[PDB]
Parts: sequence; C-alpha cells; structure tokens
Amino acid sequence: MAVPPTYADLGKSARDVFTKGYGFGLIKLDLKTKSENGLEFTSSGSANTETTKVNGSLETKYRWTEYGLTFTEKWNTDNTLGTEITVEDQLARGLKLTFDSSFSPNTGKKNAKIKTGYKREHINLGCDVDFDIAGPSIRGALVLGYEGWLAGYQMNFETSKSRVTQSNFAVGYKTDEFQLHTNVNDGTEFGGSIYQKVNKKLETAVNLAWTAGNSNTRFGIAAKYQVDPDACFSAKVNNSSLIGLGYTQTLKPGIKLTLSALLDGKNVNAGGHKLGLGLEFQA
Repeated sequence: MAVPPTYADLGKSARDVFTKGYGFGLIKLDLKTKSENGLEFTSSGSANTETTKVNGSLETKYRWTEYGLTFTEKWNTDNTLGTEITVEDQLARGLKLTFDSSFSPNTGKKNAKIKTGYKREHINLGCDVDFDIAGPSIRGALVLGYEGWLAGYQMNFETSKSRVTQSNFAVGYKTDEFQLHTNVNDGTEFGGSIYQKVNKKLETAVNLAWTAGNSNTRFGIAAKYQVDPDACFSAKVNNSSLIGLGYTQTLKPGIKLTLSALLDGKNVNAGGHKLGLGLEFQA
C-alpha cells in the first residue's frame, strides 16, 4: 500500500491493458489448477499459425504456506528443465530469497540465479545475481515512495566486461484509479504511460516512447471494457496504424475463450491479418 512496487512493476497496469486479452497469430491452450497451498499445476501449449511450430510447457508448484516456501518445477518441449525455491517473509517480513536452476540437455548448458528483494513502507529493493558462464552479472533495483510519488533506479553489472551495461531511471505517480509512469533507459530511450481506471468497467491506457536523438515518436491508445462478468472487450491503436481487437468470453465456469485480431491500416481487410485463439481451463 505504502509499500511501493518493484522496479519492473512500475507501469505494469498500463502494460496490462495493452497485452492482456490479445494473442495474435497463436492458438493457445492453457490448463491450470489452484491451491492456496499444496500442489498447483499449469500446463500450456501454443501453436504459431505462421510457422506451424508447436510449443508446450508444464509447471509444478508446491506451497508450504507455513514456512513461506514455494518449490516450483519447470519443463518445456525445448527440453529445458527448471527448479525454483522461494522463501518469503521468513527471516524478516518482507524479505524474499530465490534460488533458481536451469539445465538444458539440449546443450548441456546450465544456469543458476539468486534473486533477493526487501520491501517495506516507502522502500522496495532488489539484488539479482546471474551465475551465467560469461556472467556473473548483477542487477540491482531500488524504488522509493513519497505520498503517491515513486522514483527508482535499476542497474546491471556484467563482470566479464566489468561494466555497467544498463542504467535506468523511472519516476511516476500512482493511485488506485490513476497511474503516471515515465522512464529513460541508458539515457537513451524515453517512455511514459498513463493508466486510468475510469470506472468499474473501463480501463484506458496511453503509451509514449521515443529515442534520443531521433525526432520520431511512437504512441498507442488502448482500453479494456468489462461488458458483463463473463465477457470482456479490448481495443488498441498505435501510430504505426495497427489495430488490436480482443474478445474474451466465459463459455462455462472454468472455461474462457478469447478471439483476437490485429489489423494494418489502410489495408483492412485488404491484405493478410493476424488472428488468434486461446482457451483457458481452470480447475
């Protein structure tokens, strides 16, 4: 509440308006269970309708909610295997540690990662270490909160070149109905976003982005309307002349279908246009 988001979550809501309810050029099959604690499973399959390729993935998650633990296993069709242990609020509220392993038999390459984060009123800090080989590399991030305002920094240091490779600032204002976010990456990429929860059923988002030193500017408008509690529409435009339409319907409890289309002006329907379909099963 007074506890700020993490750095990566700055601007999340507006990003969400743009991305959720769309899956252009994919058929997506998703299958989830829930458990407040104990076992949880998510399995996913995805067909790229341009390439014919069919990906698949399974995640398994036990939550020992008593000791703030979460163990998670990951597998996909690329053969990549993964494990992830997480402790939260355990030695101190709200501290968070995470070990994370990856093994690809498909190269014999492995990867390991520690992610630390500390969180309290006004502050949200994280340090992340990537024992890549050609790593390590270290991402640190801090965000401060002051009566609705937010400011933060995020850097990454790669020990192989022994240099900062990434330096990112962001400042913004965040209430529950309203959100401003701005940021520049590497003193080079400018972005900003406004998010408005206009009423119970409508959300809107504007996104700007441009580059020093190029006089061009990119923007998109986007929205999401919650028609009844079983239907949800999403529309978005950008100044590259792309339209994005997304409808999501609950057919029955646990089952949501979402159709989506992506259109290029001024060739509508003149030339070829991405469609997508997605089916989500909750059990």
